[PDB]
Amino acid sequence: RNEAFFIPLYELFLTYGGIFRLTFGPKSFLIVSDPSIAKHILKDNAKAYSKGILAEILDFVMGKGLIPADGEIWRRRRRAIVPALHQKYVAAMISLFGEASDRLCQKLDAAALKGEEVEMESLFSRLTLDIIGKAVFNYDFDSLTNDTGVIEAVYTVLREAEDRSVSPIPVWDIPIWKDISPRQRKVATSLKLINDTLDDLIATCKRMVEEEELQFHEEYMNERDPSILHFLLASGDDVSSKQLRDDLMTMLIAGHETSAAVLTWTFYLLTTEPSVVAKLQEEVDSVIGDRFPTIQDMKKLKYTTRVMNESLRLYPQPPVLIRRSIDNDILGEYPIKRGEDIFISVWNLHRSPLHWDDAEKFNPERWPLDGPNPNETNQNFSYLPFGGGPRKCIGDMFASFENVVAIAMLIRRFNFQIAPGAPPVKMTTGATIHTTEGLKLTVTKRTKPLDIPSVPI
Amino acid sequence: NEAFFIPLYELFLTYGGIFRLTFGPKSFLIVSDPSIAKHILKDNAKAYSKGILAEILDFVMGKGLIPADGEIWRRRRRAIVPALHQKYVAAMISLFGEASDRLCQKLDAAALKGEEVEMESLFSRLTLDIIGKAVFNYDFDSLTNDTGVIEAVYTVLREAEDRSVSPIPVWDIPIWKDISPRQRKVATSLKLINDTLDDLIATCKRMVEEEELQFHEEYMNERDPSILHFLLASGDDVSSKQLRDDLMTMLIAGHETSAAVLTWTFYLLTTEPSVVAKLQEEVDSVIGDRFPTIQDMKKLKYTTRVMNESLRLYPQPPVLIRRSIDNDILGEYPIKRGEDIFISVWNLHRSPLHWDDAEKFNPERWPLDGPNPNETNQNFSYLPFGGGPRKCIGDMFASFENVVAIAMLIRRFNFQIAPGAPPVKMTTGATIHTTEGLKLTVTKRTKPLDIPSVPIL
Ligand code: HEM
Ligand code: HEM
Repeated sequence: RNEAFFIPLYELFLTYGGIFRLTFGPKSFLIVSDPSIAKHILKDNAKAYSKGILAEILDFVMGKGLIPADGEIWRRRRRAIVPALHQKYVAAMISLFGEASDRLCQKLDAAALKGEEVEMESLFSRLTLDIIGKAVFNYDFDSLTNDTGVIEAVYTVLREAEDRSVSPIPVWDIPIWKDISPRQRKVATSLKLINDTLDDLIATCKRMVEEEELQFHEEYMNERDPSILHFLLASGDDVSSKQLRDDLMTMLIAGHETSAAVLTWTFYLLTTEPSVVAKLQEEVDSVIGDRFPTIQDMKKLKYTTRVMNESLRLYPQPPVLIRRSIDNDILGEYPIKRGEDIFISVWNLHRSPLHWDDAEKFNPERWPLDGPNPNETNQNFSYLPFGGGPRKCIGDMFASFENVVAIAMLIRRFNFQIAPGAPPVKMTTGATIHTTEGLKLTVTKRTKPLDIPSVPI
Repeated sequence: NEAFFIPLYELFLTYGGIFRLTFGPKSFLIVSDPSIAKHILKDNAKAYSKGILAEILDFVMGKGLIPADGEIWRRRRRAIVPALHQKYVAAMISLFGEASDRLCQKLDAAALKGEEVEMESLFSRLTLDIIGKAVFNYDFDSLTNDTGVIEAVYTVLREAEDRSVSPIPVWDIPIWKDISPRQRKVATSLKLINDTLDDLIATCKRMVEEEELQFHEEYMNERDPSILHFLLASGDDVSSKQLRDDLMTMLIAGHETSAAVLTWTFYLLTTEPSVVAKLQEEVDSVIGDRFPTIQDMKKLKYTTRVMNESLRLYPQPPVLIRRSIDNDILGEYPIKRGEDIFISVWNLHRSPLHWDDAEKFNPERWPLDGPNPNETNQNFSYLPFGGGPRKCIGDMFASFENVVAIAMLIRRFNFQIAPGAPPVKMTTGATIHTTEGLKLTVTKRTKPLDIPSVPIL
C-alpha cells in the first residue's frame, strides 16, 4: 500500500549495506544501518549533528517558526529536567501506572461481559495519555472515558505532526503549499487550548510551592503533587512561562504515543506466540497475582521485562532517527561534509541478520532471563530502544516500568486473541509505529489459578 | 507531466461546465460555464476571495499566513488604476518600440551567425525590461545583461511557479522538510529587489518635491513617466512597505504574462503560414520600419487579432482561482462558504459549444473591422484579461505592448521551428511556459522596397 517507508529501507539495506545514499532529484538522504556508524553519530561524535529536518518540521508545527533555536537552550533545559525523574519519583509513579491500568481493566471487564471486541491501540493511547499528563504536570485527562477539548487538541497536534513526518520515499499526493495556511491555523488553535490549560497548571503549582516548607534537593518530591512540573518549580531555576510550557509539551508528546505503541505491538506480538503468553501468565500469577505491582516487583517481573525488551526490538519507537551533519565527519571510511540529511534505521539495526539470530522471531529469551537487561551499551548499538548518546530518552526507566506494569496487570486479568474478521495488522509510521486499521481483539476474563470452582444455575 | 488543465479539459467534455473533483477528504469545483464564471467573477464577486492562490502567494512574498484586509488592496487598486491613463499608455508605446528594437538587434546578430534562438527566454527579458521601466523607472537591461537583481526576480518567479496549485496529484516527497530553506532563499532575493525599490522611491520622492507640477487625472512628469512617479505625485498617504508591495505586484503581473503571450503567439505563427503572410502584409503597409505610435495602434488590426487569438488559445493564466466566502448558487447548485474553485479559462476559451473550430488558430474568427473581442462582447467565453472587480488593470498597456512587439519582429524577420528543436509542450503556473523552450530559426526578412542585394564572391 502506502507502505511504512522503513520496509523499503530494509530491503535496500540487505542489498547495499549499513550505509548508502538515496537519491531523488537534486536531493539525497544517507541511510545508516551500521551499529558502529550509528554509535559514531549518536554518541562518539554527537556534537557534529543536529536533528535537522525533524527539528525544523516539528518547530513549524509547534508555532516556533522557521528559525532553528539555539541548541544550548535545550541542553540547559534537559539538564534541569533529568533530575526530576529520580529513583523516588519513578517509584511513586508505579502507583499511578497501576491505578490507570486498572481503569483500562474496568473498561475491558465491561467489554468482556458484553462479549464485545476491543480496538486495543486506541485504548492504549488513552491509557498512556492519562498517565503522562498526571506524571508530568499533575493533570487528569481522563481520556479513557472522555473526549474533551484539550484531549482533542492534543490529538489534533498529534495527527498533524504525524502527517508531516518525513519520508524519503515519494508518494502520490497534491503538494501541501495550498494547505500550509489552514493547517497552521487549526493547529495553532489546538496549541493555545493546551497552553491555556498548562498556564492554569503552572499558576496553581507556583502557589503550592510558595506555601511549601520543603527544601529543594536531588530527591525532592512533594507527595501531594509529585509531578515533574512541581519539581521544576521547586528548583528555583529562572525560566519563562513560554519555555516551561514548551518543556511540558515536549514530555507530553515524548511520553504519550511511544508507550501506547509499545503496548499495542507487544499485545500484537503476544497473539503470535501462545507459549510466550503461557510463560508470561505463569510469572504474573506467581509474582503479583491481582496486586497492583510495586517498585519491589519490578526486579521480579523478569519475563515481563524481556517481553517488553523484545517488543521494542521488533517495533522501535521511532523506527528511524533523523540527524543532520553540522560539521565534517567520517562515517566508517566515507568522508562527509556539513549538510547531509541522515536516517538511522533503528528498524534495520534491530532486525539485522548480521547481528541477531532469528531476527524476525518473537523470542523474549534471546537475552538470558537472569542476565543484565539489554541496552545500547550491552548490545553495541545494535539495540536502541531508548536511543543513545546525549540526545537519548530521559524517560527510559519511567517508560520501562509503565509498560511492565500495564502488560503484567492486563495479562493477569484477560485472554487476548485476534478478533474473527479483524482487519489485517499493517503499519503506518511517524514519531511512532501505528497500525493501519487498529488492533481488534477478543477479550475474555481469564480463569486464574486458585479460582474457586464455579457453578452456574 | 502534463499541464493539469489538459486533464481538466477532458473531464469537462464528459462532466460539463461545473463538477466536483475529489481527492481524499478535499475537493475542488471546476467551473467551465461562461454564465457561472460571470456569476462568480462579476455579478456576485463579493461572495468570493482569491482563496488558495492568495494564501500561497502571500507566504512566498513574506506576508505570512494571516490574510490581510481585502479593503487594503481595493483602496490601492483605486489609486493605481488612474496612473494608467491615455497619455501614459501613449508614452509607453515609445518604450515598447525601443525595447522591441533592442531585441531586434540581438536577432539581427543571431541571423548573421546563422544561430538558432530560444524565443521564450528572449521574450521574458524583453517584457521584464519593459515593465521595470514603465512601472518604477528602472532599467533592468536583461536583454543584454545578467545582474543580481535580475536573478533575484527570476528566483522569486521560479519559486512561486513551483508552488502553484494543481488539483491533480504528482509523484513526490512532501516538501515540509524544505519550507525553511525555501522561505529563506526567497527572502534573500526579495530583500535585494526591495532595496532597489527603496532607492527608486527615494529618487522619485526628491524629484516630486522639486518639481512644479499640479497633480491631476492626466498628470505625467515627462522626465519620469512611470507609475511610481504618478503614485508619489498623488499625495496618497501610503507606507513605503505598501508601495513596495504594489510595485512588486505589477512587476509580477506585467512580466511573464506578456512574455508568454509573445511566446505562444510566435509558436502559433509557425503553425499557419497564411496568417504570417497576412501579418507581414499589414505590417509592411502600416508601419514599415517605423516604430509604431499611438495612431498606428488602431491601424494594426490584424496584428491585434493575432494577439486576441493567441490569448484565446493560451490564456495567462489558464485557470482563475477563487474561494466562496458566503453562500451562493452556481447555476442550480447550492454552495456553502469554503468551496475552492478553479475557473478553467482554457475550457472557456476552447469550448466547442461556444467556438467554431476551437483548436484552430484563426485570427479572423472575430471580423477584422468589428469591435475588439472582450469579456462583455463574448459573454464571458473569452477572458484574456479576466472580468469583474478583480480583472486586469494592465489590459490596454499589455495589448499595445504585444502588438508593438509582434509587428516589429514580423516586419524584420522570418521565424521557423528549428531543425531538431525540442517538442513544444506546456507546464503551468501563473503563466503557461514551454517545457524546453521555443527554438527557432531566425533570418533577416526581404522586405518590399528593399534595394536589390548582391553578396560578394
Ligand atoms: C516506550 C516509551 C518510550 C520510548 C520507546 C522512547 C524512545 C525515545 C528515543 C529513541 C529517543 C531519542 C530520539 C532521537 O535520538 O532522535 C527519545 C527521546 C526523548 N524522550 Fe523518550 N521514549 C519513551 C518514553 C518517554 C517518556 C515517558 C518520556 C518523559 C517522561 C520521554 C522523554 C523524552 C525526551 C524529553 C526526549 C528528547 C531527548 C533529547 O532530545 O535530548 N520519553 N525517546
Ligand atoms: C498579456 C498580458 C497580461 C495578461 C494576459 C493579464 C491577465 C490578467 C488576468 C486574467 C487578471 C485577473 C486574474 C484573476 O482575476 O484572478 C489580471 C490581474 C491583474 N493584472 Fe494583468 N495581465 C497582463 C498584464 C498586466 C500588466 C502589464 C499589468 C500592469 C502594468 C497588470 C496588472 C494587473 C494587476 C495589478 C492585477 C490584479 C487585479 C486585482 O487583483 O484586482 N497585468 N491580469
